[PDB]
Amino acid sequence: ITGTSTVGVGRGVLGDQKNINTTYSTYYYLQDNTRGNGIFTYDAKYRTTLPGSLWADADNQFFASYDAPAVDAHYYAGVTYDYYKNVHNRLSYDGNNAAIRSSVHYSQGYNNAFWNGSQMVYGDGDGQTFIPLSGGIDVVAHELTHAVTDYTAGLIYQNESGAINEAISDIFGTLVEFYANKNPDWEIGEDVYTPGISGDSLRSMSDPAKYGDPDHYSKRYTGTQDNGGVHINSGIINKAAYLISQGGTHYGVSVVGIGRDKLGKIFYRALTQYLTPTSNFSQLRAAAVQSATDLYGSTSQEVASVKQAFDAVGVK
Ligand SMILES: CC[C@H](C)[C@H](N)C(=O)N[C@@H](CCCC[NH3+])C(=O)O
Ligand SMILES: [Ca+2]
Ligand SMILES: [Ca+2]
Ligand SMILES: [Ca+2]
Ligand SMILES: [Zn+2]
Repeated sequence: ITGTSTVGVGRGVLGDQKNINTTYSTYYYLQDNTRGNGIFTYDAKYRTTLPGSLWADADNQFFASYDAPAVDAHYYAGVTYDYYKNVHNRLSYDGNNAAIRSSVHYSQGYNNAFWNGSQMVYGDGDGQTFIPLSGGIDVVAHELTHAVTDYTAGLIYQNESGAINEAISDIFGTLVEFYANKNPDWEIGEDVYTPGISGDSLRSMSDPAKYGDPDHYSKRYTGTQDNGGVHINSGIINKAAYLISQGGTHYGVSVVGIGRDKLGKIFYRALTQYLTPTSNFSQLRAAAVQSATDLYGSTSQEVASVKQAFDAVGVK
């Protein structure tokens, strides 16, 4: 909508107060004009018609329970835009400041979130498995990173390329969580998963097997469930990424960690310069080796650690 840029205040899903960029024209809308061609947040009103209505508020105060998922979807999309711009010199998901659109209150009791090819979509959860899923910065950044991947490598959402697609969303969703720096971790979705259970998450990058996901190529899923295991086999790549950043010894293979910034540069380069729609795990290793060689040199520690990490998870 056409109007003047404003600053509202509200509370997110976990009860934290934050300022949000709005636009005033009769109502205050969740329209952030400060980032690219805008960040726009919509109310799906418990239905599945998308996007729904651009979020309108009478007084620019967003403290209602019903407001919270919108506050977080809007705010965390801004954090994720800032990460890509500040850390990787990428302007929105398409690299040309595309508008970032999110809908909250999707369906009833919907225990998931997704990128639909055009926008982000967040369920409210059923209050047992999940609370509103935009409450997790790693969840928001994971979904927006699907848009980045779709515009760049274009990894097909099935089998190994799909598992890479999912791992890249977990890797950057985690790196965005560290960028914002509010008790960040290497776990996925801990802030919105199982409110009645302390300390768990949907997936773990540090130990995928904690939640039954494979942490070695020899344990890869080869059936048809989950588009050939895209959320399962991601654990093999998430473990490799965790080892490149943090180091460790896994199945007797030692990896020297090179830290999160270098992990992010190597994988952002692989995603944007080397991976293709059909890349498999072996081709990801080659892409990450070539990216680290470009950035640091063929005989660098960073290249050595990339090879060490893929060797540790059984990817040749
Ligand atoms: C990043 C977390 C987000 C929920 C994402 N869409 C996801 O990983 N979803 C998978 C896990 C199950 C979600 C709850 N039913 C999925 O299999 O869709
Ligand atoms: Ca209000
Ligand atoms: Ca996390
Ligand atoms: Ca929990
Ligand atoms: Zn995903």
